[PDB]
Amino acid sequence: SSLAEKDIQYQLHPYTNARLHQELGPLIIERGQGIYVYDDQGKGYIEAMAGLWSAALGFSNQRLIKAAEQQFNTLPFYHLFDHKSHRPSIELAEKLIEMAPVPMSKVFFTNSGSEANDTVVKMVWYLNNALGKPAKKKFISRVNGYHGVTVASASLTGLPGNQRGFDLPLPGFLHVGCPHHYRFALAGESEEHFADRLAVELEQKILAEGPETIAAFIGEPLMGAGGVIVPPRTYWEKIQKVCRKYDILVIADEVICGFGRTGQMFGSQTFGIQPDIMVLSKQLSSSYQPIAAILINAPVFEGIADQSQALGALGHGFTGSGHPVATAVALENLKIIEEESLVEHAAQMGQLLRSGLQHFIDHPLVGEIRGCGLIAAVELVGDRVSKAPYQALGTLGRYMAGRAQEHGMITRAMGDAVAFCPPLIVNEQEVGMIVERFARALDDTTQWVGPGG
Amino acid sequence: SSLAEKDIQYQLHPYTNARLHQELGPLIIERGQGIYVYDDQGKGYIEAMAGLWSAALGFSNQRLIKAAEQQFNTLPFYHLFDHKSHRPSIELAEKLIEMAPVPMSKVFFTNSGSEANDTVVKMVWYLNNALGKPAKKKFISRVNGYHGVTVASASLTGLPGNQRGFDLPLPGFLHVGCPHHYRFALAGESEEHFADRLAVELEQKILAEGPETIAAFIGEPLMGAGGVIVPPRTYWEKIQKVCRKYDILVIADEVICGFGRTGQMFGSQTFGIQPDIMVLSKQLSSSYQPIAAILINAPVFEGIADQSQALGALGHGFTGSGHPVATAVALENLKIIEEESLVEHAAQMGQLLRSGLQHFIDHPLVGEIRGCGLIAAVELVGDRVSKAPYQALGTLGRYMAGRAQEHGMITRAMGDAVAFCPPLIVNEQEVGMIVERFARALDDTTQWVGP
Ligand SMILES: *Cc1c(COP(=O)(O)O)cnc(C)c1O
Ligand SMILES: *Cc1c(COP(=O)(O)O)cnc(C)c1O
Repeated sequence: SSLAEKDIQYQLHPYTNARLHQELGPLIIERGQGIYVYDDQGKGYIEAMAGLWSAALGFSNQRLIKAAEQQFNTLPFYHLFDHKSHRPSIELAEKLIEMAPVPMSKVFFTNSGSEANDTVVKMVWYLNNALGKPAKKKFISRVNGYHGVTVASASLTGLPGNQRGFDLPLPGFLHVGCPHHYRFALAGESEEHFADRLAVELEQKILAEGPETIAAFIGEPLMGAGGVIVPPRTYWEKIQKVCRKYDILVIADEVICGFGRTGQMFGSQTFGIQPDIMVLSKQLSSSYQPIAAILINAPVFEGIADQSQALGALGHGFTGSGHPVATAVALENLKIIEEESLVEHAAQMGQLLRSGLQHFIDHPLVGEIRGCGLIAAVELVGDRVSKAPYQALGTLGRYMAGRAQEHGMITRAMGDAVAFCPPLIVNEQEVGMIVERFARALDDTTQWVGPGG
Repeated sequence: SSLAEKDIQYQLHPYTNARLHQELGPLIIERGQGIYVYDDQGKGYIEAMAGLWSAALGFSNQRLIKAAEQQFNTLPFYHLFDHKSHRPSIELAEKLIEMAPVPMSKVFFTNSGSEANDTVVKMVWYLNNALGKPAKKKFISRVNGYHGVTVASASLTGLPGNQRGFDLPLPGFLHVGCPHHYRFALAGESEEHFADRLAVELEQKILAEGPETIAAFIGEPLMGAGGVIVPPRTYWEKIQKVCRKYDILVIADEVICGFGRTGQMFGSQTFGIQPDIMVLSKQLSSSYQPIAAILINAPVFEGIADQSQALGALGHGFTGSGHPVATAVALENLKIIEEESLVEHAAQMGQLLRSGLQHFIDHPLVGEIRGCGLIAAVELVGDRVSKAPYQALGTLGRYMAGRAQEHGMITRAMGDAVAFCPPLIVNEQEVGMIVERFARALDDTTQWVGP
């Protein structure tokens, strides 16, 4: 049996057509260094997605590898249950709280973003029970938001591909509009007026459901998996005013935006969000270890703490919560981002990326170029006036991602948008190569379509 | 300022009274080796729980540490999304399928047991939708079952401490009886007759709810966190007959029983279970890495595969699913358990543990001694005839666990029971020291409850 045949025989792949997988088999990645990964045929690819929006320090950071080794040789596993603790969880929790963009009280650790959002749902239910508000339990999120894949976090998620066939969302998980001007604004509507309508939609939803029943609003500062969607100017200001009016918690899902992706340390800084709760993962450890973190502010902690006393202990925890190797690696990761000034470097590299893409702004298949900091997307269309796809929605995106791979670059299609989320350590020449490989994929796609006109 | 002050300032602890934590602060564990961990004062403890039922190879296995290093220096992160793959996920998946106690088709990887059970819930809903059985969605689990802490997996969990204040269980998550003879059998009732009644209870629950609405039955072969509860003889045989009668999937939650804990490689082998789906974690990697695995049989895979084609792709996955470092470490872990014959060693050490504990069978505070393989529990009671607690359920267990810690042993209280789940590598004299530290804690507890 080849390694590819064993993969087909034995693995059910996430986010894969399992039948198509049996026909095509895997693309096997063997090794990585810097921004590059290599398949088992020796072909090199720029990982323009940093794997899953996540590998901040690239694929061969020796400081993270040595930090793991040092913690393995000290204490390779322990837990935080029943007052037990360990230095790496303590020092990471200190660093996260002290770097938070708003006053935060406590950190709770999980393995995944999905577990973290699932945990926030439980914590908000627990909190509102503690405060004697037992009706105050519904969550509001957005169409095309991504918050993970547990039964509860896939209910916060607003992407239909995460819900169809899974009987989701659960009751009590509500969705308001995707704040994407290009796709959902009225013809000739300003960003500010689009923001007004989205804030009216949220308030009308709160009033229709009964304000006393709405616990929390959750949003990525800018939406990652849903299309690299930058919210319209004044959106977050106007949404937060509605939330504060009805005593609704604001949860910033920073799993992608966290640690320098958007031009500042946090998306909450870039977009002027004052969240009660923040969720962090992915770049937290450059994904070298599975870890996520929840930051809760004083009011959330105090109500949870009170009830944990009344009921004996907080009845919640994962075996891996605060895992000493995962926390040790994340701690070293955050030190490197600070010591190497990678927030500012990412901002400078993002200006080069966006300038490079904008040479194609009048291309007949380029509908929108969006992003900020070191996250971007190009949304392709078959027709710029109607914004209609070429053939089925997703055709151009899939074709572009296929061509990008052939030209030695891994991007991700989100319908007809192709994403860019390179490692923060990407250098100026490397940004040049990412845009060159985009241009080659676009040329191939243009020849395949034949736009004429 | 001190590390303890920083912990109090910055960390919300799982499974902790947060207010008592602000007063007492943490017990900081600095380092581990073999079956031992050490606090920041240099005091050594036998980790009689292997951390969280999990550290099979103990706290200083150099082969796991080198396996991590080697994978880190090759490919420290990649994913399995959109047909991407990597060698350690492939070779671990191969090994898990080829070692499975019943024919299995595919492995799906997660970080946690909770994520894995949450994923099984979604897979069963997805499957029954694919098969055109949209009503076939309810799960049956058991009182005192532990299946993790997500909104959905805490609904499978049957421990009130996991549900009170969290508005759980969700609708469609049903519970039948805890198969604990000592607590739930009628006067003079045999194990076999207790099993008969539990099988009737399950069938009656299925008929009351409508069989066409029941998707799955999930059980730990023996219940870990809920009390180290060994099911009565013939339970699993009779429960499976009921499940097969109504076309209900049998899910074996092997997160604690997996990889030699119960005297054989799997709890499904020890208890004669033929599951459709198995869930594995904890000893999978000796918890050196967060990883869990779901094994699905051919019919579950075929229905999910068909739906994943109809819907374009399987719309499910964690960033960490099959993480190359976590999979490389788990693969090496399973090789060590096989190469070092730790299943047979654990069985031999478990006989010593259980015989050592059995000397306390006539102690006036010992209500029951239970276990199987290298997992055991001693349940304390304030009165052996009535089986009543002292003051309130949990009072004895809390005090016992605290005294065990003072005598250099970390155990875990499950109400008034203290658990034993030592690393598989524990030696004979180390089992003797576990029983001695238990005995010292029991003496302390006896004097504390007093005359
Ligand atoms: C990736 C992601 C998650 C889920 O994290 P996992 O570790 O994959 O479960 C949640 N929210 C956002 C915004 C994400 O991008
Ligand atoms: C520990 C455990 C789980 C949950 O695993 P986590 O990794 O802690 O989420 C599930 N089932 C059983 C039987 C367990 O013992």
